[PDB]
Amino acid sequence: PDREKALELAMAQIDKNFGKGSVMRLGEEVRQPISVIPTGSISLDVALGIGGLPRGRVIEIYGPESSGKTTVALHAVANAQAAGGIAAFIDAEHALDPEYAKKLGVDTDSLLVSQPDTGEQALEIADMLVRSGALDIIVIDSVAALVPRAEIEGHVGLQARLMSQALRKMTGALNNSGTTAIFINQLRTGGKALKFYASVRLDVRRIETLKDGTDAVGNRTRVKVVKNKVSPPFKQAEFDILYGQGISREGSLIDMGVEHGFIRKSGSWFTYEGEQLGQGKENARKFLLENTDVANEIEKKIKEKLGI
Ligand SMILES: Nc1ncnc2c1ncn2[C@H]1C[C@H](O)[C@@H](COP(=O)(O)OP(=O)(O)OP(=O)(O)O)O1
Repeated sequence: PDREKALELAMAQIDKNFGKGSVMRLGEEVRQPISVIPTGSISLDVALGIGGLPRGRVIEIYGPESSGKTTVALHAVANAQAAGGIAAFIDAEHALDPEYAKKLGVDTDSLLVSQPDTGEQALEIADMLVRSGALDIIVIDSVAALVPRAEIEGHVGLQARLMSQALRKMTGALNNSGTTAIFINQLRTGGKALKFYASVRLDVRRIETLKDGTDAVGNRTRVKVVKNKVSPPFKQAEFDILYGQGISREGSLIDMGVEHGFIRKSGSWFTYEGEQLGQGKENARKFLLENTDVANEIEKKIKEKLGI
């Protein structure tokens, strides 16, 4: 009996008994499902190992206030609509700002918003909305907002039960309807289930503010995919979020362009194929915000260096 020859046997046996990736080898680069929703963050896309948030799965995005979570989600919503999709936003926080949303790429006019009254209602109308197999993506702002019917009237019970049940009924559905479900989870609750239901769990934290000059613009966010059942987990990804513009695609190409030698630094003087872009990230960002085919080439070049 041979070791490696006997590991892959059982290993492939466990998958056939529980799932596609119930046992992964962190090293694996394996990729054969595609159908992903770009998050608008290149580093994060590769970080997920499949280019984007899978489709037909529940996804958790947790983190503290002002971390970027909602932005990633809104970003997901855009790329989703852009390629002819329908997005439903079950709001229970009442924090959404259409101005900022549209400025990210979302089609607000055609965005379905619902402001459930009870937490049970939200999960009902959210499931109901999914079962119609028409939605591409659906985001539920605030797991913590989904408060049980009571407590809004006369320790005494549980909410994590409300979540459980809802997920159990809903998991099946969105799975064979190809509708991705983003659950915003702002905190540092009843998610004692979503942790096992989710096939992908994102951990967003605001690494540090972006100097820029006098005052600041946006922040630098770090996302650690602690759970990923489609690809190998524990991957990380950083990216900039300008305040008022959202995630910076441009800023992605650099942080990413240098980690792969496509762009070079001649002493805080970024350059590509001979010609230079500027002196200092913020400056080389602008350079790319003007010439787009130059970026379209670098962007094109990195999607070729890795899974596509
Ligand atoms: N209304 C807005 N106007 C301008 N900039 C905004 C606005 N809302 C958010 N931003 C920018 C700056 C914020 O630091 C950044 C992150 O936004 P947000 O999507 O609010 O992150 P988040 O999901 O961690 O926060 P929250 O837990 O409140 O949902 O987006």
